[PDB]
Amino acid sequence: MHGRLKRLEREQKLKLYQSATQAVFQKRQAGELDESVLELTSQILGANPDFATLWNCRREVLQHLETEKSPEESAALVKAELGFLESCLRVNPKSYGTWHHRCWLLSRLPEPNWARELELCARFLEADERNFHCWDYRRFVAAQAAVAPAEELAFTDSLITRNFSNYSSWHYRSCLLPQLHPQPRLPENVLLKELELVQNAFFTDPNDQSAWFYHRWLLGAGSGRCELSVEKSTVLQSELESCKELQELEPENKWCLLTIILLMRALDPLLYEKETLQYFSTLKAVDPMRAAYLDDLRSKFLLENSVLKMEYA
Amino acid sequence: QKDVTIKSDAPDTLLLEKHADYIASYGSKDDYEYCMSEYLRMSGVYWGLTVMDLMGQLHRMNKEEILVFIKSCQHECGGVSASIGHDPHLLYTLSAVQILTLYDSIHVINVDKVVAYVQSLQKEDGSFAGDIWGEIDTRFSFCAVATLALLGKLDAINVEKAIEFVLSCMNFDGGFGCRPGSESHAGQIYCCTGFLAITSQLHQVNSDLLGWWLCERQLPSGGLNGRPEKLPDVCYSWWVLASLKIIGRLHWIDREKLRSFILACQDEETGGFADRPGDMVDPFHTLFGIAGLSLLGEEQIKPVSPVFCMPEEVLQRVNVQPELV
Ligand SMILES: [Ca+2]
Ligand SMILES: [Zn+2]
Repeated sequence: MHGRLKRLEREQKLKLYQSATQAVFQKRQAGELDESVLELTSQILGANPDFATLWNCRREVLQHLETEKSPEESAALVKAELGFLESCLRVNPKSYGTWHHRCWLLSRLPEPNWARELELCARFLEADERNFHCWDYRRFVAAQAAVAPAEELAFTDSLITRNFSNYSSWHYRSCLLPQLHPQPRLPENVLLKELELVQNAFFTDPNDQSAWFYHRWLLGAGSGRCELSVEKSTVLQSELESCKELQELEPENKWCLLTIILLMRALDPLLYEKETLQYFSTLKAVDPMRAAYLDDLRSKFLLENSVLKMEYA
Repeated sequence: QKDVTIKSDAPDTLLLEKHADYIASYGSKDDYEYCMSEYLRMSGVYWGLTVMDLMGQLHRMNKEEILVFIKSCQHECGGVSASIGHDPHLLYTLSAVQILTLYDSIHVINVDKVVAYVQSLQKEDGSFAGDIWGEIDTRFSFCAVATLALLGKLDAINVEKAIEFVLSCMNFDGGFGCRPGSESHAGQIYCCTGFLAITSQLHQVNSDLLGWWLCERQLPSGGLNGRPEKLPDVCYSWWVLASLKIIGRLHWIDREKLRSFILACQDEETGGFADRPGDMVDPFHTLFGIAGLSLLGEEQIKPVSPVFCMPEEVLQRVNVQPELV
């Protein structure tokens, strides 16, 4: 386990957990698939949501009761189950078992309130914008409810502007954009709008590694050089000068130095050869842990340059 | 920015004899965390045994006792559970097979049944469910092919469909998540690159892109996180390094800085490693600390396979050593 910093109540909690665990397993071997089971496991799963076998037991119980109960009784059971799940997620929102049981449950209902599930997501994501279990569940809900790529794109925009911790929202955007495109990597107009959105982010918070990672992808997602349009060429030159400005304001910022090299590659490898090499030396001094990566990147670019010069007529 | 700062009285030497003592004694002292982690016991046994073997101390654990325990954890469907009375799962099936492989005792279980179990969990899109309740995760794609590779039975699953699912999980940043659309995370990257090694598909990985993402996991403290903006954790010295090693980019990490971080995570009094300096120790982080140091070239520790997290001498014995990048 993690985040555990360096007794009597612990010994009493354990003996209760042991007795209830004891009791559930006996009841299970005996084939007693009933609400008492549900009562027993609720006491354990609350503190201990990664005890997977007890989620299976709840499922076995609910499955059995669906046969030998009325529809209204079965409906009351699923609503109780949804409340229980929500209270488990409040105490531990990062358990595989809980989120899976919620999906299992929702997938077998006929008809689930999917808009309510999307709102649950928005709440958990206000609390922790990086919780990947909750983004996965959101993608599950959006698919089941056939929510359109454009609606989800609108959700991601609010999340990126309202605050940072944006790696998961930029990741989401990278999947959504290709979809409303679609294609059988990004059309120029879409790309240009995204470059503008990402460049806002990284001049708003140059710390903010997620926008730089996304921006590197955008730089490779074009139709490339030199089919550089005059608009894209201008945009990239203007990004280059803005990164140079930011370099003055933040001379220890490694992301803007790397991005300058990348932009020069995107613009004209051979024309900017001298400046590119200068930037590698500044970068290595600023981010010495990445020296090996940076030497290997520079070697790759120098080889590409040699190939470009050998292509001369 | 989020990082630990290592204190200057942090251990700076490898305390091998203490770590063997910690593991050899573990689960002997009604202990709370023991009791409470029964749901993963089989994997816990795998962590303890593997680390003892990397340290040359395997003989100090109880072979006879463990073989009987494993045998009693195999269910009629062929899958293995974490502990007696618990439900079978691909996670614990892999751990049991890894343990039996360490002990050269594979026919302690019914291998035909393990194979049929794994086969049964593959879905139409090539993904694997963890068990009968249908949770899909690239973690389970790796457990399936790793289990089958160790048994010589990789041909039993639909390999092309399996590869296609895993490649559908590859992201804008070169990494992999749990399912298609899922954000990259070092743990998942380990599972997916491990999978692509076993199935001979490492040429489909963008090694320079992924390698960059991985080496950017290293914080000024020298420790590695599992994704951007998170705290370092000694177990990422396994997930990230093993992935880097598989894709041929292990030298992209600052090795001395990471080594100093790993050693700082040791508890010099009790032995074992914690997730970060000053936290409580556990066998999970003890294995990944020691395995991480082995990958970095530590002479007191046996060479470890980056794919199977077992001593390489074991895998050489069963002739299962995937080519890496
Ligand atoms: Ca022994
Ligand atoms: Zn950890």
